[PDB]
Amino acid sequence: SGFRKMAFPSGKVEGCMVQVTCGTTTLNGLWLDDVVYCPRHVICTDMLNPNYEDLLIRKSNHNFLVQAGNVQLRVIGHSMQNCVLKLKVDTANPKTPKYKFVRIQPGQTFSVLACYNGSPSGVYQCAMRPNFTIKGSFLNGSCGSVGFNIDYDCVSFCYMHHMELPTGVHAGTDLEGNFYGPFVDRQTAQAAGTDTTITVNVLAWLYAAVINGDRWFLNRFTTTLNDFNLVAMKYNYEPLTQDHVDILGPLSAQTGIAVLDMCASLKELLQNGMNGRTILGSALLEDEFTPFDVVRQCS
Amino acid sequence: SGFRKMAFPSGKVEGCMVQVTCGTTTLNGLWLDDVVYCPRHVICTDMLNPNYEDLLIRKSNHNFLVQAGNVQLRVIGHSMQNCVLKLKVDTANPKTPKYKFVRIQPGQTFSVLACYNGSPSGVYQCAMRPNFTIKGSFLNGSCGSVGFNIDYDCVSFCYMHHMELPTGVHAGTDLEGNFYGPFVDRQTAQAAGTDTTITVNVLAWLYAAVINGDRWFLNRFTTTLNDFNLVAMKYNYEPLTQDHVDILGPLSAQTGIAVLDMCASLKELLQNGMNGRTILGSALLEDEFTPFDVVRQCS
Ligand SMILES: *[C@@](O)(C(=O)NCc1nccs1)[C@@H](Cc1ccccc1)NC(=O)c1ccccc1
Ligand SMILES: *[C@@](O)(C(=O)NCc1nccs1)[C@@H](Cc1ccccc1)NC(=O)c1ccccc1
Repeated sequence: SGFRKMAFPSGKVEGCMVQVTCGTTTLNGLWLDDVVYCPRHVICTDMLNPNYEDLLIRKSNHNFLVQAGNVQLRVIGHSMQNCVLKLKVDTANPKTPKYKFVRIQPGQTFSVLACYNGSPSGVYQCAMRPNFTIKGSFLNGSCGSVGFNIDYDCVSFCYMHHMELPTGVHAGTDLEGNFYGPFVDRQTAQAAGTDTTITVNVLAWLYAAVINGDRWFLNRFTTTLNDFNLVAMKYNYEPLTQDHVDILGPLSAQTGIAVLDMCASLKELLQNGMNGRTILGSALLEDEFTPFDVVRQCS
Repeated sequence: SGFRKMAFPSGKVEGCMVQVTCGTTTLNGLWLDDVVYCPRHVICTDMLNPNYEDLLIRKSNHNFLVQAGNVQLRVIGHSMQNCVLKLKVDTANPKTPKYKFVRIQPGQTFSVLACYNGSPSGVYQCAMRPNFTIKGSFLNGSCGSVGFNIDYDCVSFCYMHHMELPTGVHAGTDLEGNFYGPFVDRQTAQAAGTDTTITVNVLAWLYAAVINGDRWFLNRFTTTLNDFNLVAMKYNYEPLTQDHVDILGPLSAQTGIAVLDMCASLKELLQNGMNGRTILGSALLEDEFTPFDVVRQCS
């Protein structure tokens, strides 16, 4: 019993993290087979509007210093793909897990291994927000840290941390180097849009709470998809789709509570609040558990 | 920026987790040097009131099956220490980290690596509650999972999971096999006492929030230690000591807010609530960050 915000075991990623230095910029890199992936602004000193192409021109393989713990790696190639650099090294990482690079959708969750100078500091669970930011915990030197999911022995890398916005939220790329959302790797006038709540996730957490003993919010009412979406638009919740209803099926089946009945419970929680009660230890509705996360944790 | 509930990187522990089977009971074990540590109720089928001594009598080394991934380990010795078994195996774990066994105090936090059948499933941060339980997330088969802290390369094991109480909270031992609190490894009429809030931790989280931009709760008032403790007793918060004031010094120094001024802010939050605002993304006061956790994360 219990429901907690849980990350995947981080070991398979820890073995991949290295330190990359270029001139005087040190950040974190990700070493998989014979390539080290890092943010491209490792070649920068500038940040107002860098011509990354022209900055990479003054650089050769020997200008990139890659250190894996204490093992110094020999760089034999370098290229820019979008906003990442790929440093070919002469040795395969013996520690490379089975892995895939994946571009996730807003609403999906992942674990983050925060790193500084190539060394892991902590692990936590995050979500890609609807506005394509993540609410992380990152400090200077954290760029190059990565987000991932682990299915069986396979690591699905989905995020590389690049930057912190003036709002205190975080922006970054997939492992192909394309940013999530509209952000650019410059210090410019960029700011997060409207962050909306992830309705399908809230419902799944409501299901997690029933499985674990919290049921005061269960009402004697039901609703319709269109009726609920009117309420969600008012409260800046994302619209709920029949695809979302279908994904919640297994949770509906386990608990015997129909998705539309849970929607009417959420409806009442949105118009009435919690009246000083808590659900799974929180006085706010939680939207960073996917339906898959509830099933995995509760089974 | 950002403040999140963060666990230590779990890799050093993942390499220590094994599967222990005795008869038909399988649970998790912890393999360090040439000893595997597991809960002693691996030798049980009973649970009402087991005579553990007499159950261990019918067992020999070959009755304990230890599997580390797919490597089968050969047991050459066994003993009972308090509520754990120590299985001597013929090979040292090549993956053994530098480690220490530590009995932590209520109020202290640690990371938990939840395991099933010797395989890690997730990592999360927990605290030893004042009533010597932990509010974990554990399912059948999770016994033998461990809690730990990591300072530099040294793993400080502090918890082994044994049991879930009828209340849905969790109880377990240090790695010497002594339970935290009064619990016994039996299915009997045992229940958690009064859980109180960890005042020194709440204050440290209040400091974390100021560091990160949340300051609406900062008041134009101060208070005294005795005055505050009257308020804390009413709201079932632990008494605050001069030792606690001293531990918060570095956070006081960074932010320039005196501990007793923060106490007056907490005072007002306790008598008035949050009036529908949030602090660091929560509408409840958080007590599972130690002062050390705030500094480590915010630096
Ligand atoms: C990285 O870009 C980085 O850490 N990005 C993510 C952040 N999260 C919170 C704050 S920053 C590094 C690259 C770098 C630059 C210069 C020296 C060493 C590393 N950027 C910074 O660390 C940085 C951030 C803000 C102002 C100056 C420097
Ligand atoms: C462990 O004692 C165990 O998992 N303890 C911690 C728990 N947290 C939440 C639920 S239980 C195992 C040992 C065992 C016994 C029998 C077969 C395999 C393993 N106990 C249970 O898994 C168990 C719990 C509750 C009822 C029956 C069995």
